[PDB]
Amino acid sequence: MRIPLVGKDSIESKDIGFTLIHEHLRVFSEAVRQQWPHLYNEDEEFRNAVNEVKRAMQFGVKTIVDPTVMGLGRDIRFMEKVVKATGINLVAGTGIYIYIDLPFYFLNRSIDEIADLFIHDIKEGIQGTLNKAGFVKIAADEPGITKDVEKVIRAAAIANKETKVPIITHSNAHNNTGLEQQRILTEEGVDPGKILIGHLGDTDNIDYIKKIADKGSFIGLDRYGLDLFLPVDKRNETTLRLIKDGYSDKIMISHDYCCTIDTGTAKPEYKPKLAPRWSITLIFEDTIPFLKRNGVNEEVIATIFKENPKKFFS
Amino acid sequence: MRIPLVGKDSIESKDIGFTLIHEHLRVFSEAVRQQWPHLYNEDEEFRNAVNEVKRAMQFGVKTIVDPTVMGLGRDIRFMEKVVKATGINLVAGTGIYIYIDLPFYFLNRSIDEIADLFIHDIKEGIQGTLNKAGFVKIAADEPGITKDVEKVIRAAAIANKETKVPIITHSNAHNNTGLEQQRILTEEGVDPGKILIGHLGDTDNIDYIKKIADKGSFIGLDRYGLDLFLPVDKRNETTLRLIKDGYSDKIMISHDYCCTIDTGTAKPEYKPKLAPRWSITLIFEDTIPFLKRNGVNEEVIATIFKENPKKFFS
Ligand SMILES: [Co+2]
Ligand SMILES: [Co+2]
Ligand SMILES: [Fe+2]
Ligand SMILES: [Fe+2]
Repeated sequence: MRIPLVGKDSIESKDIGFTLIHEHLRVFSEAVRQQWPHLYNEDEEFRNAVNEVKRAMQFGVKTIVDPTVMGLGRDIRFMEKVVKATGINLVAGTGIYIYIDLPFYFLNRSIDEIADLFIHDIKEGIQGTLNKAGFVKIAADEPGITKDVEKVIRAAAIANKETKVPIITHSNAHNNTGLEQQRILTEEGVDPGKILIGHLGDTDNIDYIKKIADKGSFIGLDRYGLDLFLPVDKRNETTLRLIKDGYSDKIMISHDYCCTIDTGTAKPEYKPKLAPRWSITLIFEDTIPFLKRNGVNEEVIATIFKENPKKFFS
Repeated sequence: MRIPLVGKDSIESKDIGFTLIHEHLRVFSEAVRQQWPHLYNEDEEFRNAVNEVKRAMQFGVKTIVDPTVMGLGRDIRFMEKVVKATGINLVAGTGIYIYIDLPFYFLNRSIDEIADLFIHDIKEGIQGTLNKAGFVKIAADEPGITKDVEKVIRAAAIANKETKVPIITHSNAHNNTGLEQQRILTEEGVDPGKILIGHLGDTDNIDYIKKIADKGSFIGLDRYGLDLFLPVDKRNETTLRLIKDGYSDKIMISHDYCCTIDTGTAKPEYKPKLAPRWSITLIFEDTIPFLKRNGVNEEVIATIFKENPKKFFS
């Protein structure tokens, strides 16, 4: 068809339905898990992922896009297990998630070689399977657009131009990285509308957010529940304001929820302080009803959660 | 019952025999291999490692110490297959190899949590097996002693003090990282004689090398064949000079040869320029004959390749 799914036949973008554009079934550091497997519990990770996905589906979520890629512990077989246990439509991606430097493997390797990896996942399959990547994921954060970060961005541009899969980004809302990602990508020939600039919901600086959307890309209001970056109420007020200003055409909403994540920052003790209501269904419980009670009609909701993901992937 | 061996009963340090203190059966980026297995060929890797190890054994090598750890693709089960096929004494280690930052797992984790990983590997076993780590490996390079690099150094100190295993380091011979490693370690109570400061052979700066050796630590003239760092002839001249000045009892010699390595810098085309004679037996073809033809008697050879590793591991 058009959009590849984990453990399923590919579907036309018109079949994507209600979508969570940015959620993680499981995140871990590849090298740590490989070296110290005693730190991880696959049974628990699987239960958590399945339980979260099931609840998401009980609210009418049809499709989840999971931008777990190199550096976040992408595991296609785990994803496949989750799909088999839930029946969710799952879009897996390819890409590289780094903030500073690429792994030593890439020393003296070209941007083209990097893009070749993305294209391989897109055209042939991920990690030895026939499950194909439906988008490319790239990142930048506090360190900004380092040289390796830039190489990855340009490789993503090459992959998009070859295969037409969209590009999802991770960015830091406070240091211009999102705008810079969009700039490099569009200069490399990437259609602005094939890019989702991520984590813009971490700021209430609406002029910045509008600037990215106005240049043609989707804007990721995609960390609902992560109060340590920005509280739910402030995200809500920002979201509502953008909608009132007519930006529904570019808005994408999600939680960036990790059903399991191995970082020290996570960990139960900090959750009450850092992300008390963080989960894969918070927007159904809080955000969406908030918007409706403030005059946002169902047609806008559908644009955000059905139409935008549809355009993104077509 | 003193030095743990992969796939073998432990041996008394005095039985270690002729030792290559720093060689790699295989090196790769964990994240890259997990994400793009199509880039690797385990058959080739296995055959290369076996062929190299048994040629080293024909030259009388009894023990190989392999400091492949997290970040370099440590794989205890691959190491076991190689031991089974060769009968070599192989010492595996634990540790973390980074130049800048730790994997995201370590965000908000203490130096003690890191040290616990090392101790686990030393006391319990590596990657779910009963093969135990016989030393700790740490690293620093161009970027210098970063905050995360220093945490790993301090974690290694804790591991050594708890378990008594020695510490092998990776350094950049031109920026003082080696001296710093020694400083921090010793300041944390590590016996300087339980430290090997690596890659000092990369420079002909005899004074720097001597200062480290004078402070009580072993010095790694350990990249023989890697011309891109320093040609064989200049290495030999430094080595001979050092021995001439009475540093035999601090010198350790190796190739840091990677029977297979995935980095772009490696790779066929660049070999004839970067490392034409690089292999696990270059010192038997070149270095050792050069030393012996220049006044180095068999006692000094035995000291570097048998006594020093013995002391290091006891
Ligand atoms: Co992100
Ligand atoms: Co090294
Ligand atoms: Fe994410
Ligand atoms: Fe090495």
